[PDB]
Amino acid sequence: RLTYDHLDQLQQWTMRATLDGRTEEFNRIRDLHREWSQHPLMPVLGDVEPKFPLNLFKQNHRAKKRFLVRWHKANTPANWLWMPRGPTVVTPLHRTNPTQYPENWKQMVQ
Amino acid sequence: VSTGEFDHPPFQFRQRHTFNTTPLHDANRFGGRTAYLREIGPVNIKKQGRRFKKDPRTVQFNVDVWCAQQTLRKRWKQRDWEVIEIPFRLVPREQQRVIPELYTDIPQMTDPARNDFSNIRNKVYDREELQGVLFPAAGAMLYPPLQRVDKQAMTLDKYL
Amino acid sequence: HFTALLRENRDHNGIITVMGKPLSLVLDNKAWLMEMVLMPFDEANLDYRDFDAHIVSEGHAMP
Amino acid sequence: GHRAVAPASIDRQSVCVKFLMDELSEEKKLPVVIVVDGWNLFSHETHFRYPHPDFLRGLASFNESSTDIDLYPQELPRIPASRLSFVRGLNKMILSGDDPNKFFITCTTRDFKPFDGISGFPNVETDRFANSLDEYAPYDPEKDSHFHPIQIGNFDEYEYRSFLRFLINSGELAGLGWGPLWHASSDFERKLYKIGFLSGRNPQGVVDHYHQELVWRYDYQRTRQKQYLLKRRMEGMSRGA
Amino acid sequence: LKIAKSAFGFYLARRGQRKYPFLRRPHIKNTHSMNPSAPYFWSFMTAKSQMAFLPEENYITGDWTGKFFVSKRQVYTLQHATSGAKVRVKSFPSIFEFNSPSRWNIGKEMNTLTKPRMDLIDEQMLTKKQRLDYVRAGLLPK
Amino acid sequence: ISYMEDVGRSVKNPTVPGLMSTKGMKKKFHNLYSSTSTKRMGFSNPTLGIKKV
Amino acid sequence: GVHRVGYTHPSTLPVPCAQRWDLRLARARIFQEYIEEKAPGAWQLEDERSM
Amino acid sequence: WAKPKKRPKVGQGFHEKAQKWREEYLLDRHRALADSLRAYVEFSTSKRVEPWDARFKPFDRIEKDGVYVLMRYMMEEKLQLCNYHHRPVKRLFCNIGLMGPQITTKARWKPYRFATNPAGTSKAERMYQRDKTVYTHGHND
Amino acid sequence: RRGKPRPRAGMFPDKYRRVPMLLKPQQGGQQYFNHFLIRSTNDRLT
Amino acid sequence: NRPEVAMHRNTVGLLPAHMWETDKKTGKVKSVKDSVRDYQTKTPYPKWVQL
Amino acid sequence: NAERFPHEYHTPTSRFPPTPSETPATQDWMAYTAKYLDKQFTISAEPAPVYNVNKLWPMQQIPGKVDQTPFEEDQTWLLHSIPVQQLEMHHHEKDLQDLPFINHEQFPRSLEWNAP
Amino acid sequence: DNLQYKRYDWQGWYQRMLDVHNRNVSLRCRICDLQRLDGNGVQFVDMQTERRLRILAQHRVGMGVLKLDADKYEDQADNVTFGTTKLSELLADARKAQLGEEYWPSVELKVRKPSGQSKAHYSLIDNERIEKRSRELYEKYRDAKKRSLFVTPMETWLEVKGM
Amino acid sequence: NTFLTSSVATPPISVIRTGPKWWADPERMVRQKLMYFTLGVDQLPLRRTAVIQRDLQRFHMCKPPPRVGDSTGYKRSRAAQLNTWYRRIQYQEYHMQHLFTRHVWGLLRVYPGNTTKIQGKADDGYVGYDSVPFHRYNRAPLPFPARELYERRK
Amino acid sequence: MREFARFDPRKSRGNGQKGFPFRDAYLTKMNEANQKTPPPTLETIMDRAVREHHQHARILSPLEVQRDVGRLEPIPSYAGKINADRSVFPFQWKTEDWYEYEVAKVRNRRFVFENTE
Repeated sequence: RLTYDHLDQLQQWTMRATLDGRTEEFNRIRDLHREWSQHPLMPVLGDVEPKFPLNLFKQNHRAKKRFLVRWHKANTPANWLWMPRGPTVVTPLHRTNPTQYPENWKQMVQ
Repeated sequence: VSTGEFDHPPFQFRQRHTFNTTPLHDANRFGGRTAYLREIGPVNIKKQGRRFKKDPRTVQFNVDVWCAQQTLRKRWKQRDWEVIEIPFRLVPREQQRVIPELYTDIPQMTDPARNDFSNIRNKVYDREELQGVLFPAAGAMLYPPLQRVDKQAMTLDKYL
Repeated sequence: HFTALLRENRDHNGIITVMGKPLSLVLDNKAWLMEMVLMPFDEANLDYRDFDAHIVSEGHAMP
Repeated sequence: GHRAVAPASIDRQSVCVKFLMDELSEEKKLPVVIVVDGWNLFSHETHFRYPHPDFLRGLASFNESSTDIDLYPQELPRIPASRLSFVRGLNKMILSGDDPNKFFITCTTRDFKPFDGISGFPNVETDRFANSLDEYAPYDPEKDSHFHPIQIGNFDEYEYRSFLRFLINSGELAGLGWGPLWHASSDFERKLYKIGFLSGRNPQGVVDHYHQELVWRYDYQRTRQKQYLLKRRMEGMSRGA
Repeated sequence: LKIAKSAFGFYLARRGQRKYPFLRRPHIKNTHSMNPSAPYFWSFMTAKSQMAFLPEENYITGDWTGKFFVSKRQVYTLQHATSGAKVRVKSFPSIFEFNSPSRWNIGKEMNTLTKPRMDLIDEQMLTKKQRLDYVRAGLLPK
Repeated sequence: ISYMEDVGRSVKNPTVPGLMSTKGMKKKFHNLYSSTSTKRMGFSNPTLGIKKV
Repeated sequence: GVHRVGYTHPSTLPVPCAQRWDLRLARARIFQEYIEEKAPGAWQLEDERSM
Repeated sequence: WAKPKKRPKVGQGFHEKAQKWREEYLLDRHRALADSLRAYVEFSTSKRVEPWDARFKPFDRIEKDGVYVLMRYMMEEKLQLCNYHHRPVKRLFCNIGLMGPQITTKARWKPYRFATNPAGTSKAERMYQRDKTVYTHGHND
Repeated sequence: RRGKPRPRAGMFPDKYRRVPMLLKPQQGGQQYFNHFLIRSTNDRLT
Repeated sequence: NRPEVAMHRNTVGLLPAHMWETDKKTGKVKSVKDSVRDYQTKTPYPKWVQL
Repeated sequence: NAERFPHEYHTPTSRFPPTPSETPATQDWMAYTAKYLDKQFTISAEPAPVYNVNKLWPMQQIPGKVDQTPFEEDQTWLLHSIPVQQLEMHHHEKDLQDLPFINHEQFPRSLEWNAP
Repeated sequence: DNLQYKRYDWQGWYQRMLDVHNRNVSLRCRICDLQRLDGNGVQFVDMQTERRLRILAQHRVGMGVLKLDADKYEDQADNVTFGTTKLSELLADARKAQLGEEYWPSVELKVRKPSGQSKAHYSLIDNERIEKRSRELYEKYRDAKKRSLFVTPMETWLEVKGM
Repeated sequence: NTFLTSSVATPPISVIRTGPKWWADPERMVRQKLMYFTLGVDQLPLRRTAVIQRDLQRFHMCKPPPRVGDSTGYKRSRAAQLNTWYRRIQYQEYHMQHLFTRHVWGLLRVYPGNTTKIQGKADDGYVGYDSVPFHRYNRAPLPFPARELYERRK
Repeated sequence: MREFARFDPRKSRGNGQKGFPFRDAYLTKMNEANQKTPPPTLETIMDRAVREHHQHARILSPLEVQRDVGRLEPIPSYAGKINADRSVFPFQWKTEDWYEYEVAKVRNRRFVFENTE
């Protein structure tokens, strides 16, 4: 649960971080975002998440949920191959490393 | 128009900690006051419980008291003033009238003739302007008189 | 049950008000609620600032 | 003043604020601008309260001291901000004449929680106001302070426009906004008008509804524009063939 | 009712497990009347004020030939111990007797000193089926 | 269709098989729920219930 | 806070007038009214719901 | 609606068995009560762990600064007098007023059953290690 | 329901049966029609 | 004192330890001495009652 | 010894929240400062208007009695000894028409009906 | 009752029941007609007489009308009697405002706490004494600081009685 | 963080199925956006989600487009494809949120619910004051008082 | 609204709920924040002036616009006439006064003088 209270604390932390010239945690966060936000690829025809097969248990039975939970527990986000995360991937929408972000600007001048 | 919670959510199948769902008597409701209504743990219906704590009517009543408290509290932190009983003769002209008690007549306007239309009930007076009335004994004024700002004076806001 | 009183403001400052409170506070700054109230001024191809509305609650009142 | 091992920091700080404010009051030739935000907190009491006198008299047993401090909580008078050493310094500089060396350009915070005459219990998960003050007490810059009152309004349409343009467009340029999805949200004009209605041109409100713009359900524009562009393209393909 | 334990078993229906409005159930049976509390000892199942007078049943109201059991709401008094007289209470199966006096009783009701539901279970009042079921509950050995 | 994009396809079967085994479970049809026969009179037609094997 | 309630007799004032408590007592004579002395002043609560 | 079947007879010698069982059940209940009152008062007098949660503020702050300072020099005698039971601790903190409004709102306190543990408690298991032969309502050490 | 199978979805009365046709979906954007008409005519002349 | 308000104000001086018998090891109460026999009080009834 | 135990002896005239025993210098900051903190302070009490000041208002109260004012600080409410409703609840008038669910009515008068 | 309970044995107690249910008598008068010249020439009810009247009868007044509801007795006769008694009694008291100013009910003003401008002087109270003092306190502090690490206000100007 | 207790974890698809009620409840999406924005990081995935879902809600009272009989099952296969695509974008979002919130709590000195991971601080799920005395999934005993993840000063 | 136009406090005496003025208009009039109406803001006034001076076409209020393609309709006599003051409309009010109004109006249903000269 993210609370507005947490948001304001986040704000003061972020401000105080900006003013002390700390680029580190910003760069950690930026890396995380860059890695996990890459646009998920379109799945090929005939690839769908398995349902629970009918006529196994009665409709009211616990087996259903059990199957869902275990199937999802089986696919961790490390196992999602439909999202392209790695050093291999080109990321057209994002900046690559710390050099390219505005707080480095004095290196960008001629 | 408050967005807070006035109502004790109805008993049902046991609610457990989830996205979008918390336990019924969980600490976060009613500023923790649900502590008073809480029977902890896997309760044994046959041998154990405190009946009043599962009863809709009772629980809801307690909650209504709690809400009443909150509101009272906030209306009383709202006051910067006291009620002083000042004899009829000494008091400012707009009070020289008859002022029916609360919820007796239409809410009454202070001075419709002089262009103030406002509740006299909620009219508040400065302890500075009643100084001579409230502290006759003291001689020299115990509160120094109010400095007022000239509205005809050319100052920063006037672009001068 | 609500009842809208609607008048036209020649000064171009319009405002909408519910039970005597500014619409902003009543629907509580949630945008997706207030846009609904904006909509008829859009569909009529009108400017909202030319109109003053005050709305009255005739149903079950609630905080 | 501020460099010490704690606890020492606490008294060192006391001595130091005193002598600092004594330094500023003693200087007549050097222009000093003092900017305090939310002065209205300084002109009344702190939320602090005077310690119940029995913390000061020492005790033997709680059984019979004839004492309540452990039995029931009670309220003692608030400690006025004018009794805060720092504010004492500032006030001492306002009220004494013969210091036209200083200029207080200072402000008011209205930031407190809303109260309309009924108040439930705030839902802790969803609340905008948790970090707001509990005040609920009215304040006038004129009678409550010695400074000259200036009144600030909401943005008018000029200010409002320049501002919103900044947030949106400069936002996008920084990559903080719709970006590749730009066709999802409507165009600037529409947004300006709609955010205008939502916020009522108040700056805090404008910022906030700029963010909340993400979730707008009932805006139809890009839809009908798309539809039109499409139909015109296909008329072009029917004139070509 | 299934088994008639009294007169009323003929007249009354159970109606499943059925809910009654708060604190109103037709037949008051206080199973909780003896329910040990050290800290709450004086406030639990007793007079809401310590300043109240003892009930009607601590006094002889009229000319009595005499009684069999005193009512269960009669509070135990120091004289109940000292005098060494029969103190009888109507419980089930028959009657409970205060025989072995103690000062730890004083100032509580014998509603509180008499265990309503006993852990001793006679098998002579039970049907064979009932005995089976109590065995299910791990009450009766078998 | 909302939100169209030009992104490339993914590999066939990116998903790892679940922790519940569907294979070892036998599919039940006729006796699964309990039914009430609307048969008014006469012996229930043996071809439907009992006849093969 | 916790204070001692107080009463200024009309003879003591630098103008005489009827104190509100006095009137309260006049009223309590007229329509017979039980004054609840142990009534806590901290407990005034309008009933939110119905009022 | 079946005609209710009649209840079987009581039994023999059961009246004496029951009289006896209830009788000595009470004579046992006397030592139950005595022991539990000893345990309860003993709990009341003895010291407890600190009722506040050091994972939130104004408490997480170093024990050489902030609140703890306010506690060491001004409040100490009072806190030690009431043996850190959470009700008078919280109430004293209310009355000290130099924290003033925060005690309920910002600050955070250990749940009831944890705040009840004896001073010098190390592991959480101590909640379930308290004597179960005594009737104090979780108010015994 | 009780010891029997739940019906197929279409065996129930319409979920939105009480909501008038004009509402599902809403046709909104009526403001833009005229604009796009004049637009397309001007276009044609070009 | 009940747990609610004054509980920490209880004293060991309220305990009638002379009434029972204790286990030295457990610090627990094993048996109770007889109450009624040796009991001497000048006041079965309150002082102000003469029957 | 009865006043040694505050919560035990409650007559059924007694009322929560219990009012605290008084203190001499407490009523306002100037007096408090004068008597406890700094003792050379000139003003022993802040200016006291000769006319009567009603601190509980609208509530009238018996003069010379020590009393409490409604609590502003949430903590003061939550941490006080105020109990919660436990048994069945009673209204002096409404008890006659028993429960909300049993609504006893003697006569079928219009609920709006107005006594002339 | 013209219907059911009209004519038989139950007619009596029903009838009586209804009469005892209706025993309320409402007694009204405007406060405009109480202001009139009394037989001695004094104005019967004047401004202050009305102020005292209105505070005397609280909710028994509305819209400038005094209304007394007498339920006390089972029958309407006795309630007109009881009602007239309470009315003449209430007027008896409320008329006291014609005896002189000492009976004119005080006006209740809401008088604000001292304003900010006045609250500022709270820091300059006893200024000199406090400064000249603060130097000596600084001395005692500068000396206490040589022995120990932290110097409490309780080691300086604050007094905590030991026992 | 206020809600500290042991919790029951739902699988992502069921969380998403709540649609306009929770997952897409405008309010919640907004304060997530506020989080991202404050970190100086674009919200692309959130924005995809709001696009998808805004459309979902707009059309929720309508009937699905006519299905003509296919032996080939292309309409079925393709609409399914589209569907699991959308599911997958929203998995990306749901993941994203949980991630960034654990991290942002890591910076804010915040204690999570029971048995939650915070990447740099508590690798094994963090616990203090649970109903159960041992760590639930470690089967290791818990120290009193609650474990502290951060150095003292604030 | 008509009732509130001719409303007078001194007439309300000796009536029940009837004596009470129309709620909203009254609680609005009682509000002082409503007593100061905003002037027609700078962009608005400039824009109008530009369009009627420079470009020779006066801005019509939405009631003066002819919205029938087929018809020419008489302009409604209230068109650009009724002016704007927060004091009159839209209704806006303090809450405390609203509470007091309501409660008071319930209490007074029975205070009526039926028999009047």
